[PDB]
Amino acid sequence: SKRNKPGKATGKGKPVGDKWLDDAGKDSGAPIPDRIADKLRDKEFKNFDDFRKKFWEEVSKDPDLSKQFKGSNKTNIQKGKAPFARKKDQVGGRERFELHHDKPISQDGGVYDMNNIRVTTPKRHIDIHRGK
Amino acid sequence: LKHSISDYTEAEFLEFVKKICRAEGATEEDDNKLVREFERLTEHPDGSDLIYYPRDDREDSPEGIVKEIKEWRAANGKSGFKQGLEHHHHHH
Ligand SMILES: [Ca+2]
Ligand SMILES: [Zn+2]
Repeated sequence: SKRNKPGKATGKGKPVGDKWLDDAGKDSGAPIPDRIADKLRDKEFKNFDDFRKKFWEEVSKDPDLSKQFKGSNKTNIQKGKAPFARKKDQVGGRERFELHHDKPISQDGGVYDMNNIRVTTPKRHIDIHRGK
Repeated sequence: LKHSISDYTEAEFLEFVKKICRAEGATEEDDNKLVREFERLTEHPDGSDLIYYPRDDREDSPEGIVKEIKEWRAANGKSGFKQGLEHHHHHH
């Protein structure tokens, strides 16, 4: 429900190198890269799904992130679809990387706060929320 | 065809892999449904990784995916594709 209201992206991402989504299956997941956050900051989004689609589009425009995906995943992100996670990191019915709110939305974590958003594998998003 | 990968000719199975690779589903779930069916049909242990995380030493393309599946099924004594009409001769 709070994910269904519009908002504006704020905040700072983090430095990211050549193994960005290696982080996505551990701890709180991988950060929004700081140069991506720079490009989205203070833009208006109609809902979180809007932000999610525009986020993956922005990733597609960043050659140093784009190069971390093989061809079919590059096609997905250019179309604003999330990339597929590795088979070992998927859950039945949940095959793609997921955006997670480190401080959860239910705990008044900011929905479009880019310091708060993480990219996680489906297994790890579930395991974060059951305390693993 | 629909029950088994052996009900598809190789051309028809390639058109299916092409479709997944285009990622043009109107929603992600439409394409996810194709991927789950791909895993069911191929029976290949790597599943979706064949599509999205391919081995570096064959081609990253729908044709490369179809070749790696063909070879693995042959190697493992599984039934292969339906015979197509490619071998048929037209008179002149
Ligand atoms: Ca998501
Ligand atoms: Zn979460």
